[PDB]
Amino acid sequence: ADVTQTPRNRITKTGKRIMLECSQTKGHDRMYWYRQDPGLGLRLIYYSFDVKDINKGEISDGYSVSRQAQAKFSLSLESAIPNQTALYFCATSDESYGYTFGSGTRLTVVEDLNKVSPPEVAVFEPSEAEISHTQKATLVCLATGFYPDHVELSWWVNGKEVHSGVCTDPQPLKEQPALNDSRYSLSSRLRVSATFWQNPRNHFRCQVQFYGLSENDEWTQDRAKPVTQIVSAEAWGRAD
Amino acid sequence: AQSVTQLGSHVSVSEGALVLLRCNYSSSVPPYLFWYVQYPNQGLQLLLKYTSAATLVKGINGFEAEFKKSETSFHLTKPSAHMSDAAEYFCAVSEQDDKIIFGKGTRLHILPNIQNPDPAVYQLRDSKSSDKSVCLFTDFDSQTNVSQSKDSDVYITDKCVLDMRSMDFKSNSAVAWSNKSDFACANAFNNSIIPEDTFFPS
Repeated sequence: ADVTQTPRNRITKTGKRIMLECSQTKGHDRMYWYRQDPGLGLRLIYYSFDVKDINKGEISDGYSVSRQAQAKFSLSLESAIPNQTALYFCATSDESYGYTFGSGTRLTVVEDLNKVSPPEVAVFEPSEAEISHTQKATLVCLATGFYPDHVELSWWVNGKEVHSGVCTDPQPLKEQPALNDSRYSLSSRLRVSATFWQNPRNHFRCQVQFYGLSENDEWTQDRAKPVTQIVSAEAWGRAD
Repeated sequence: AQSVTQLGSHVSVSEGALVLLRCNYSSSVPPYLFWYVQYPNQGLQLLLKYTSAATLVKGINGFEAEFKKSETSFHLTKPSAHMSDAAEYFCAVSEQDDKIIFGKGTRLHILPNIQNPDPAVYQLRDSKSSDKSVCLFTDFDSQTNVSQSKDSDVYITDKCVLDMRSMDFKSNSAVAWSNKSDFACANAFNNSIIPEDTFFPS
């Protein structure tokens, strides 16, 4: 109970068998797999009280499990389908509901790997009219044209990650909402004082970590293979 | 315990006001009850739980909840909402003597106290070019909300609150953009009800 799960992130095509693994060090009899989806909370898939005992939870269809040791509880998607896209959480419990959750597995099931695509990223510079009116300066990052919706955006000032002054959209929007495999777009803002933006020594970078294909995946297109990768964009401060 | 109900997938509270997130249970025998929090990007953290001891249970950070059998409730409260309380909260219940079952969850949105709003629409230019730009609607108070686009080639984000620690300063903003030829920032937020004194530079 350092509960650990693997993998942390995975993208897969439909029709594949996918395995998630939970391990614990405390040897608790009771282990559990849950899935989390927006608006639905954490729904129980399967759970186990010993190496000989498996019990269905509310959403066990499409999944199987194995309790191959006191320490280990494996989850399988038998034949992955897109609606199994979710954050998956394993947990253990003691005899009195003391639960320990693993840190999560973000899994995306896609129908067609040919649609995977890394983002293009651009930084938009603060407006002069903002600087004049407020003595503050807002940078905007735009990540566009990506698929699946499986990214992490962060901001980096003079080489270090910042949280203050940042807001990132909580979910990406669909570029073409009437398509089931629309590409996505995400924006973020970083606001600093005008004085800090005005210093040409200051360097600002938006970093987007994209999750896509692995070295193992086949790629038959001319365009770049859309592998997991970092895409950034940058601007320097400007005396003006 | 058969079930647990949280009402409202998204709820608001004024910065500085009492936080109250509601949870009710269905279980003839009193159950053990739990409130977990989830920060964006993260897993689950226990705030507090009822385990048939104290009826007023006190948790991390000023959180408390009172188990009320006669009204089958375990509402989570904190005396004053901070911007850092923005998170999703889950109430949970023991069931069948072998598991915890989860509520559907409620996201808490904290409306910053904006004493001096300065609503404005600004145009921002791409740092390379490729002479692209975006429009930034910013510095309106929480009586404004931003409506989604009704032109499919114009994209408009939800409002988003940033907290500049360097100046102890919070502000709302939404971003709009398009590749359309006749797109102008003057028109970008025409489908939203904006303040009558929105600044449009210049």
